[PDB]
Amino acid sequence: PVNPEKLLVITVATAETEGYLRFLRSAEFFNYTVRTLGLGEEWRGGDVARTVGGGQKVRWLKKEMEKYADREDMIIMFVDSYDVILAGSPTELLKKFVQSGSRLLFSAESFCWPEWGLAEQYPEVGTGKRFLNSGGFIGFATTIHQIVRQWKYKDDDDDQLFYTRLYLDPGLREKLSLNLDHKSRIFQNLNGALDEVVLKFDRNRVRIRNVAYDTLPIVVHGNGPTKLQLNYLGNYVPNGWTPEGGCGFCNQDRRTLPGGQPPPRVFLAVFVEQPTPFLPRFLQRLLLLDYPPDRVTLFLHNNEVFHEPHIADSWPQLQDHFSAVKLVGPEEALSPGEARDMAMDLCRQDPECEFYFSLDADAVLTNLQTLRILIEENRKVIAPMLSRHGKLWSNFWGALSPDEYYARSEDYVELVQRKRVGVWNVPYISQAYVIRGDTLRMELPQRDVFSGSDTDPDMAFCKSFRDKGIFLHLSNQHEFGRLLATSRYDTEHLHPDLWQIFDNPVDWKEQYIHENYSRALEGEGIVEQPCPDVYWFPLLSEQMCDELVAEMEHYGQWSGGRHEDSRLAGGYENVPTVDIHMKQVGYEDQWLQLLRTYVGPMTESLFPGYHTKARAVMNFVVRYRPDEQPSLRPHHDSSTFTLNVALNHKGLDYEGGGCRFLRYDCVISSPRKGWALLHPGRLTHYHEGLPTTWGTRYIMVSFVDP
Amino acid sequence: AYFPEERWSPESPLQAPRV
Amino acid sequence: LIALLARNAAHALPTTLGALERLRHPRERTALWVATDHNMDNTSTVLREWLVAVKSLYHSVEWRPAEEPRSYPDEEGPKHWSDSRYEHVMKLRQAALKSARDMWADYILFVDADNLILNPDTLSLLIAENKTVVAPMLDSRAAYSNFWCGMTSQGYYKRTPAYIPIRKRDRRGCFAVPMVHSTFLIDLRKAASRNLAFYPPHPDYTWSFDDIIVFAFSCKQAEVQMYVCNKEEYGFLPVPLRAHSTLQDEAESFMHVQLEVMVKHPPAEPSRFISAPTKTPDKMGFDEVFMINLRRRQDRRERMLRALQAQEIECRLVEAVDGKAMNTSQVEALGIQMLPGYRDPYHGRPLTKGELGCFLSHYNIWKEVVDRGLQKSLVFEDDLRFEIFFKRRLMNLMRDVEREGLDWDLIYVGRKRMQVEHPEKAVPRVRNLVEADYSYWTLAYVISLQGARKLLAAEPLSKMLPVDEFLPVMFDKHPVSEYKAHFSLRNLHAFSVEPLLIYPTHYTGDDGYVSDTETSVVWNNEHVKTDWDRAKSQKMREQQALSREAKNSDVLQSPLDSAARDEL
Ligand SMILES: O=c1ccn([C@@H]2O[C@H](COP(=O)(O)OP(=O)(O)O[C@H]3O[C@H](CO)[C@H](O)[C@H](O)[C@H]3O)[C@@H](O)[C@H]2O)c(=O)[nH]1
Ligand SMILES: *[C@@H]1O[C@H](CO)[C@@H](O[C@@H]2O[C@H](CO)[C@@H](O)[C@H](O)[C@H]2NC(C)=O)[C@H](O)[C@H]1NC(C)=O
Ligand SMILES: O=c1ccn([C@@H]2O[C@H](COP(=O)(O)OP(=O)(O)O)[C@@H](O)[C@H]2O)c(=O)[nH]1
Ligand SMILES: O=c1ccn([C@@H]2O[C@H](COP(=O)(O)OP(=O)(O)O)[C@@H](O)[C@H]2O)c(=O)[nH]1
Ligand SMILES: *[C@@H]1O[C@H](CO)[C@@H](O)[C@H](O)[C@H]1NC(C)=O
Ligand SMILES: *[C@@H]1O[C@H](CO)[C@@H](O)[C@H](O)[C@H]1NC(C)=O
Ligand SMILES: O=C(O)CCC(=O)C(=O)O
Ligand SMILES: [Fe+2]
Ligand SMILES: [Mn+2]
Ligand SMILES: [Mn+2]
Ligand SMILES: [Mn+2]
Repeated sequence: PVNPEKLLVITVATAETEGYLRFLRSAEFFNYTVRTLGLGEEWRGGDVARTVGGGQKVRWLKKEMEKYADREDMIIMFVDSYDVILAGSPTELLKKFVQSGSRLLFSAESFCWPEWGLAEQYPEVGTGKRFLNSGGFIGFATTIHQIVRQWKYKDDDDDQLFYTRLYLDPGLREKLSLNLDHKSRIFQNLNGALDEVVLKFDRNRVRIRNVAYDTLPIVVHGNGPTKLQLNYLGNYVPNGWTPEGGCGFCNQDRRTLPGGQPPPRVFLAVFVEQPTPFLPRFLQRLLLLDYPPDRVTLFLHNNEVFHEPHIADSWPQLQDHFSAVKLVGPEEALSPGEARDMAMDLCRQDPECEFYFSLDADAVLTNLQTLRILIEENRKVIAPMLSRHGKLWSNFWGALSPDEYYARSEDYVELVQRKRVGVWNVPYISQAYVIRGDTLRMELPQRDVFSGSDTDPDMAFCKSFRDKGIFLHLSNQHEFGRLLATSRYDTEHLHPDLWQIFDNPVDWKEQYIHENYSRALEGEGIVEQPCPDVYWFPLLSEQMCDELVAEMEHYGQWSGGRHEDSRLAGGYENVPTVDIHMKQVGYEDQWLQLLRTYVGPMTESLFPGYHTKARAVMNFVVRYRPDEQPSLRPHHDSSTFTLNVALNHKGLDYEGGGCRFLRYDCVISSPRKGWALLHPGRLTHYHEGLPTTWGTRYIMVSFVDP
Repeated sequence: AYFPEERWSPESPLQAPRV
Repeated sequence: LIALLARNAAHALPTTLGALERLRHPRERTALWVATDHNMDNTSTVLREWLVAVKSLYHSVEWRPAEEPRSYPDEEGPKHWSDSRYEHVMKLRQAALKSARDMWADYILFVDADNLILNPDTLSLLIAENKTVVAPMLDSRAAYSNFWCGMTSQGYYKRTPAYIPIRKRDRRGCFAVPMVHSTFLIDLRKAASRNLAFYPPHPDYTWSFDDIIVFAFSCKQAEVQMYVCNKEEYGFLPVPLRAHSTLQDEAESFMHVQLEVMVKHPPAEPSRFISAPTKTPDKMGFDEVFMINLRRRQDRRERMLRALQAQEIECRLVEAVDGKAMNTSQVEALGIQMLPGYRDPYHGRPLTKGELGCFLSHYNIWKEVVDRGLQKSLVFEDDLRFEIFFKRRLMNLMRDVEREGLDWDLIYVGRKRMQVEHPEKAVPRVRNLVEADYSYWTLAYVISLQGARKLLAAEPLSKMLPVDEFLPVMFDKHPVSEYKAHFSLRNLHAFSVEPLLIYPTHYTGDDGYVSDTETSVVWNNEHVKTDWDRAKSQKMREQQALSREAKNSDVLQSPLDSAARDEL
């Protein structure tokens, strides 16, 4: 029952990185009394763990211990600060230490880092770890003073070999009662024991467990080249994420953008280096972001000769909108890495650079408040979570393979499907991030971050950002949008976006399908029945109608007119019209897909008890002109029902009429542009189209279910 | 792949008795 | 409710059904769901007979026979797990679970054909744990058991460092695991047990189509955890074979499970309602089979007679030459004289009496085989543990060596190799045989006529020593050259089997170790009784001491000696 007020955790941290703050939060969670040493001085050692180092910490500890050389009623714990998180309570630590009995416990690892020749001098150990590691130890004040008073070397001298040499002396070890934590009972090292640690969830806290010896450690030290595993462990242990408490430090430290002064300036950066679908929609959405236009500068980098007309058309709106706008064209022969480096150099060299919001053109930002939230989070680097539609692709990696490429992690699927919500720590983010300005200025003053290597620019950026010790956060609290699939893209078309019904269904639906279709499907009016058993609902918008008409007119070969046929197996038409069947233009499969997806469910709801597969054979577009051919004679159709969609406006471009039903004396006067006509066409509907006198009119027909 | 888990599955409540 | 799924299980049904009939649970609070199909042998007849005999006691019995057809179309053999077989197993188990829910019975115990539930209190001890899914840990002849400890990426075995401590019972209590199969127990009164489904995979299922991984995914998505715990011993189960073996291999596997039961427990008695198809022993194609046993020792001979009968082997039994009781009057009648300049190689004691009696019995057996002129014979002891496919492997090896032809005399079958070093030469154009070396433990050996004649001509009457140190002298492999110099001819060509076939039942410093020899009086005098050596045993085992670069991988292996599935 040792008093928990006699513990004193003392660490060393020259600066205040994110690792030191994480350790501080973990310690203050369980009520410990930490004292940091050397907060402000310069690191007079060398490389942190490349070859040697760490001789300044012993000197600092020796200088500090002079004030505790006489106290016996205190227990002193020494731990590295940048790569350690605590997972236990002070009372449990005290109980385990008292159970150990020794006056000094070190942390036992399985490797002999500095010197290899001393391997055989260590006392033998059956199962547990054998060697000694200086990353953490606990003992009484007098014994620690006796150990540390003998340090007299150069400031760059190594540290571990001194402790090892001191411990290997039998007489000294027996005199001062040294010992090691053989079975990982308090200190756990994540180097050589990565397959013995499992997360053990609980009601409101998370703890690690050692399966090999059935012990629960108190401190976790990710020494060696296993800092990424410790970063992964830090999302949960000890109060990061809990099964009933959501996230931990994932909603605080929020600016909330007060002051009345205009919000912090942001240097927008948009990069286009591939032929991407739906680019003009992205450009027109750029103006709709919720941020004042007198603060957001812009840097648009276009790297394709194919995308010049779109940006050239949309340029005046951007030039008027934002405060300052700069374009880099394709004629500069600029590699993508050089362009990204130039953008970061531009903002970094500008003292007004307060943030930096890079944004790839292959990123649809459904949420219009993403920028405000990401500025408000106040982290060094934070990225939203965008995921492909109906897949597990995303813009982050759960874990890293030894080849430094993608390697699947354990909870990637949980994060992708938003079963867990918070601000996670990941080794790789891409396609959208918000880097702070001062981080670019006084923490990464180097210029070449993307280029200068054979590797891809994104992996190079993430590697150079991880090597400096900066965390890459990733927030998936809200819905931030989706990614577009640009793997394949046929550009040899007048309007290539029309063929995108198989790759990006959602964006295709938003752009081409009529905006009132969903309401009509759900049944709040709109759909009309002007005559018995004929329906009138909207299907296509103006963009699809115009684009289809222009694409068909580009074909030119308006066949049709002769009673005999060559496109038909029978070889004889009952009634000829000038038409362009979709098989000739290659749009047949996409049209069948549209019929299967959108027309089907509505015609099922309209006529209850009817099940459709939307299998059609004949579908075409006809042109009615007073010169070439007049309207049609009364007839029937060889189908269950027919779909009659118009493709232009009445009066503006033609002066004619629609359909006339003989069995009901029903006449349709003014068909709309994107609206579709539905009616059975086999038995009880003897229809006949009206003639046109002025201009030309377009109609799309499809004899579905023959 | 790293850090295998031991999730919190608390014993489920019993069902109402049959009648 | 107890659910059984039987197919080609006629060999195993009596013993396991007798074991399951004696569960300490009231017979009026139990129901049956036997369901058999797709079988070759007459499992249906025996299952029907047992049902008809036992239908009265139990609450309600079900019966779903589907005799035709007798094989799946797109399968290579009875052990080929085609996708149709998987589908059928899914549907059958899901039907059993569904019929266990619409009947208002809590708990359901999924037992299969080959699992031998030995402890009568297994059901009560599993009920008294208050978990949804819990499965007892069943023993086996290898590291195989009925629980996993990790899934790699798509539902495949992975050895977690917490397996051997659990399986070898270095820890106890109930431990959460990601897989339990074979025998388990599902609670049907907890609310979370309403989402478990065997056949229909979850919509998010993307892994392979094995039948036991789909239930793990269903348990994981339904937020339940599967336990497995081994506070005491429960039963045994045989290791699965390859996907190209026959039914005879499976029968031999279950018979070896039956033998491995007896070595520390009373024999697994069969049921009463159905009987066992008693077998007719064969002579291995040998001439004789001798087994030297003491009349005073009666427990040892019964288990060995049962082992020989269960393996369909006769036994031309021979008694012994009681020696703890033989005095000098009859010791010196035959010229028995202790070897000049001999001692215990490990202690220094001159000689004991158990070795004298054992050597006398072996000498008499040798004399008999010489007199009657048997080409070959097999000699045994009282403490044996046969390996899997013992009979068939021995037949094949002996047929091979006889067909090839060479100067074999003393093919060893059980021995101990203390000479741990670089491996020994392998005889060409033969399989599973290696050249002999230094070895104690003459548990069993195949004597020949020529070898026996040479050994008798050596005339070992005036040289007394233990047989395990005798035999290495006569083929020029003993370390010390003084004893060899005391002898004249070493024309013996001994051999051995690299995949050893017979091991002793009890090692030194273990439970139940009683040795007729070693702990006795000296060959002379009557007041020096050496005790059983506790610290200076020196005969523990040559298995852990061989866990090094022993190699011996250049040998040619028979098509047998290959088994196991995802677990080892
Ligand atoms: O048509 C049928 C009817 C019943 N059974 C029964 O299914 C069980 C399978 O046991 P085996 O001894 O044939 O095989 P395994 O040891 O390979 O079984 C283990 O692995 C299998 C493949 O993974 C299954 O999952 C099975 O549940 C698991 O115990 C036996 O009771 C058998 O009678 C069938 O196989 N097929
Ligand atoms: C087996 O476990 C269940 C847990 O589901 C126990 O149910 C608890 O019963 C007590 C009795 O009053 C209730 O107070 C708890 O609320 C129940 N648990 C839950 C989660 O609701 C059940 O008692 C256990 N069986 C035994 C014999 O103790
Ligand atoms: O730029 C600095 C300044 C100080 N330290 C200190 O040096 C110690 C050793 O660093 P690390 O724990 O990263 O070392 P490893 O355990 O990998 O040798 C850390 O605890 C810090 O206190 C450092 O690593 N880098
Ligand atoms: O008076 C006798 C007669 C025979 N045996 C032999 O001893 C063997 C059994 O002894 P055990 O195998 O227990 O001794 P171990 O070799 O195991 O130490 C039997 O085969 C007997 O033939 C004996 O020791 N004393
Ligand atoms: C320890 O934690 C509790 C919980 O907040 C706190 O109220 C208590 O005062 C703490 N003890 C110390 C020494 O601060
Ligand atoms: C969709 O319907 C609404 C009805 O409120 C109408 O105002 C709007 O113009 C329609 N959209 C069209 C015709 O494109
Ligand atoms: O022009 C129309 O609306 C009628 C034409 C028609 O349905 C047909 O031509 O089959
Ligand atoms: Fe028509
Ligand atoms: Mn460290
Ligand atoms: Mn089995
Ligand atoms: Mn014995």
